[PDB]
Amino acid sequence: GSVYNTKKVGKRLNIQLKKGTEGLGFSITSRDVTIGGSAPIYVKNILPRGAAIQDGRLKAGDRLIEVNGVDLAGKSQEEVVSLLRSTKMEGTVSLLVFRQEEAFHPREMNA
Repeated sequence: GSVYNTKKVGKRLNIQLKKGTEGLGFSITSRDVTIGGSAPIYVKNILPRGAAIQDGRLKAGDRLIEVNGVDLAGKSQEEVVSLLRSTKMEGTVSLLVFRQEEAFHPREMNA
């Protein structure tokens, strides 16, 4: 048998993080967000200490899609920022992110 994990294309990863001293240890950013929907949330920063960085699968620039199975990628940026800031306290937080390798490149010049 053989296994080939696709190191290319966008896939979703679910990372479970337990709150420690830094809590989660990450922050979220939003880009091009007028309201939300087509413009989502990406991880803004992975702090040197914290659950997020210890796991390593969650990195800065990965797109936050859902949490615990609850779809929120169609929610406004304000809603999702509130979700993360609210910070649930069960123990582990399972967040599902979208990791994507963009096969497009910036243009040399635009006339």
